[PDB]
Amino acid sequence: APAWTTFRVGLFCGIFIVLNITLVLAAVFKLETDRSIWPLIRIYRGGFLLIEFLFLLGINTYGWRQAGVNHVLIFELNPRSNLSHQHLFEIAGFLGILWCLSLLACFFAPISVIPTYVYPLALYGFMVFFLINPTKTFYYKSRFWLLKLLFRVFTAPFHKVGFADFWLADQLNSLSVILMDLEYMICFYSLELKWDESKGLLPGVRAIVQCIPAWLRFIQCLRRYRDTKRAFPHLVNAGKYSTTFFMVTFAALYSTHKERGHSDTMVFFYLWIVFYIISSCYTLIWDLKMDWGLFDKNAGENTFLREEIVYPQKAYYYCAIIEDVILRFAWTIQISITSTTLLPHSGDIIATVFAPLEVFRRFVWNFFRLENEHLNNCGEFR
Amino acid sequence: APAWTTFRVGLFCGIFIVLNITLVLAAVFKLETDRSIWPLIRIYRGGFLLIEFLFLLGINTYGWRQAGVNHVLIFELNPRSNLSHQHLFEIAGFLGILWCLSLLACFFAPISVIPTYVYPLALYGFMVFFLINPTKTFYYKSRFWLLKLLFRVFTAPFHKVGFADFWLADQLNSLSVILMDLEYMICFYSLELKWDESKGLLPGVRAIVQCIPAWLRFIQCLRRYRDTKRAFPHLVNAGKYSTTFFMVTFAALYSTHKERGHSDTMVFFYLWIVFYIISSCYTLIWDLKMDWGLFDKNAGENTFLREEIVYPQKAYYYCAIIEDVILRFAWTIQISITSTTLLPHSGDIIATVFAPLEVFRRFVWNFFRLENEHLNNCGEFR
Ligand SMILES: CCCCCCCCCCCCCCCCCC(=O)OC[C@H](COP(=O)([O-])OCC[N+](C)(C)C)OC(=O)CCCCCCCCCCCCCCCCC
Ligand SMILES: CCCCCCCCCCCCCCCCCC(=O)OC[C@H](COP(=O)([O-])OCC[N+](C)(C)C)OC(=O)CCCCCCCCCCCCCCCCC
Ligand SMILES: CCCCCCCCCCCCCCCCCC(=O)OC[C@H](COP(=O)([O-])OCC[N+](C)(C)C)OC(=O)CCCCCCCCCCCCCCCCC
Ligand SMILES: CCCCCCCCCCCCCCCCCC(=O)OC[C@H](COP(=O)([O-])OCC[N+](C)(C)C)OC(=O)CCCCCCCCCCCCCCCCC
Repeated sequence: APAWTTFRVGLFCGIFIVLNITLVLAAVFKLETDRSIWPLIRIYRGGFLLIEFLFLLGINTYGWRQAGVNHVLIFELNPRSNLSHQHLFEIAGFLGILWCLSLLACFFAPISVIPTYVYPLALYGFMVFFLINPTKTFYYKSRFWLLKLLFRVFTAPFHKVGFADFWLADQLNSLSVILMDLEYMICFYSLELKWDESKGLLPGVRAIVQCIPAWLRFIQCLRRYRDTKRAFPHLVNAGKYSTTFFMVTFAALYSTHKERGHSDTMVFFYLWIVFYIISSCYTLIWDLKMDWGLFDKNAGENTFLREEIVYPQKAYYYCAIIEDVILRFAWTIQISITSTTLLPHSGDIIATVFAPLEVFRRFVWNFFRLENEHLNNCGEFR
Repeated sequence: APAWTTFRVGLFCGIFIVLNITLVLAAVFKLETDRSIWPLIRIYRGGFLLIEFLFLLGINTYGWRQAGVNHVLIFELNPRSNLSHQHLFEIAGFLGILWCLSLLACFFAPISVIPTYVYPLALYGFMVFFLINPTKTFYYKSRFWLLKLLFRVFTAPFHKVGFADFWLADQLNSLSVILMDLEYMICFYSLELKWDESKGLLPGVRAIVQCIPAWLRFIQCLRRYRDTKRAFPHLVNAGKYSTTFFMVTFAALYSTHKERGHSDTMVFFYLWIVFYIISSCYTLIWDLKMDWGLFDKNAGENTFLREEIVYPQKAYYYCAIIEDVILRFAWTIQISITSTTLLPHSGDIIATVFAPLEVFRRFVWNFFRLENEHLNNCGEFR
């Protein structure tokens, strides 16, 4: 990597560190001390999740490069113009600097007479303008590749599913909090704030939006089954993704019936609980048996792992396995809380804590999914 | 060159940038109108000048390496473990971070039980301990070399004068504001300081200290004349450095008069003006003709410059000549003002704005001095 790239990575990291310390101090001492904080870190939560995801994805790229996993060939990339982990760190640091500046501007109202609620819009809009910038200036190859991939993923059944499409769609499952926060931002900027006072910091559709990434992966799996006509690897995981639909709709029904105090609430509660188990198991086993390929028959000397191990220490696997089992359930509940009103008290704390943990779980999942895809042609993308 | 070195350089740069911005913002939006901040400025000015000197010296190292000026040969350094400009940037960034943290602690008092007069002491003690660290960590080779060179410089007439000794003595001649500020800090922390309050302040020997680097250079060139038995250029250089003694003693006599009313103020003022012109012209002509080697009639198309030039543009040399004239006169006036009390108003402002300018003048001087050392073997160090 170029020396200036490493310098910019370090510069962005240092600015981000100092701005995080300043942000913590300003929040502790001089935020409002009485008004509220929740509407602020629910708009900024999605941006923070995106920055964290980019940083962890740079870590993933470094791990794949060191371990010998050919993620360039798996993602169908040219081995001469791809992004290193340095560039991912650089993008994450720059976006984190913008996020910290926007949040500090929200904290420090007397900066100007400009309303506070325009600061989030200046951030996310910039994140759009950076992404869809057609001037061929900043990471134009990678940005155009990502835009094409997003178009293919969101128009899911009408395109052949390569590894990149499935990977991005399955990672949108971990980033669904971003979509929920976008919906919340639309609702807040349509019906909540006053648009004339500094009320950015205050003194049904949601359930359907929660299942959008699961819907994309479900229709992708249906398309894969249609193309390949293999019932086992392409319909079992379709049911795995549909368990998310069932859990979300049962949680929504429970919340709606409990809002009116109906007698059917219980007859739904247990149902949701059952699916809360099934989904949590259905996604978990696929993570450990199909995504990662562990618990193989020909384990050999390695215990509970496969015959071939790419990463230097097998211990990295075992904790990861535990981590997955710990966080998969933590993911599942994090959905039901976010898409419904299951916990009118708390809930925001639970989602705000579990969403970074879900991104971390996806980050850990990437290592071994790519390791499996490299060693054995799992997913059958050739 | 190592990637982590560049990362740390960038990290310290970013931290230093954000800390400077927060520092100026605090200075604008903190402090007390009644209480002055001049002792604080005069205490931290030396550290700021040292950090600026290290940054500009890293720039000098980069310029020498790019231009082919073999500074390792003339400095008599080890060609296998010499310091790079990245490491100088690293040291400058780390020391700047510490300097900014101590200045912020003086501004934003973090602990009410810790008085705001140990932070300057803590910063300078940390600098001293970093320099004289006996363990083989944190640039131990370079620090030991610098300590040995400083010992040789401050015991000048007893060691054979190599290039490094003379160069470091000239750097001290440009940095004598650091010695003046250290003397002022010693006097302040012994005579004028209310140790019973947590605030940093309340709402003859100096002239001798002013001539320490000039005396070191004078005895160095006298030693060189004694060793080589050549009147030119060593005795001429000795006279050049003694012009500083004459200027300082006449400024001191002028300041002693005009307050005790001895009616001999005008003659001392005239003598000080004469020796101000003499010292400025002497040093400027030595820089242009002897240090840099310019104005050589054995040149070609290079008007007013030498025959052979290693820096890419000839405009650099003309800009250097203009800035050298201006900053030589500025250095002379500020070295006269700092050593005395001839300006009841301003003076501190003029010294504070001229000391970094003298550091910058020495930074520009290093380029062409080492260009002439590398090309025509000036100084005759062989
Ligand atoms: C004392 C600090 C403790 C950790 C800091 C606390 C933060 C949390 C933990 C962070 C861990 C960071 C590890 C990254 C992986 C290291 C990669 C590496 O060593 O590469 C070698 C690279 C060089 O690799 P290379 O390209 O030479 O590859 C090696 C090739 N061989 C082996 C052939 C020689 O080193 C570097 O140049 C430095 C990499 C950058 C350091 C990572 C920090 C980036 C920060 C980004 C800004 C923040 C974004 C926002 C974050 C939001 C998060 C919520
Ligand atoms: C409406 C919102 C929908 C949801 C969007 C959620 C985020 C989607 C993007 C996240 C994934 C980004 C990286 C995935 C690709 C990783 C694969 C890989 O290793 O390759 C490196 C990838 C691709 O590079 P590459 O190395 O594959 O390129 C190889 C070269 N060619 C093209 C020739 C093959 O790197 C990138 O994608 C970097 C480009 C910038 C990425 C981030 C830019 C800012 C993102 C902001 C999102 C929009 C704003 C959101 C806020 C809400 C707005 C309403
Ligand atoms: C935004 C506008 C820019 C200016 C902002 C204000 C700063 C003032 C001007 C700064 C000029 C910086 C020039 C440095 C030389 C460039 C080196 C180079 O080209 O090599 C690339 C180097 C790598 O060099 P390299 O070894 O690859 O050499 C290049 C030659 N090749 C490629 C053939 C081998 O990349 C870097 O890591 C960048 C250098 C560091 C960045 C410089 C800033 C350091 C600041 C230190 C911290 C603070 C110190 C105190 C502040 C001073 C005041 C008190
Ligand atoms: C009593 C007053 C004293 C005033 C002293 C004023 C400062 C003196 C030091 C400034 C110059 C330092 C660098 C000059 C040499 C550069 C030459 C070169 O290019 O080679 C690289 C040189 C040599 O590196 P090298 O690795 O090539 O070493 C030579 C190789 N061997 C040893 C193997 C032969 O690098 C250095 O000298 C860098 C070492 C660290 C420099 C900074 C350390 C901190 C300084 C703190 C000073 C004290 C604080 C005072 C605070 C105020 C008062 C309280």
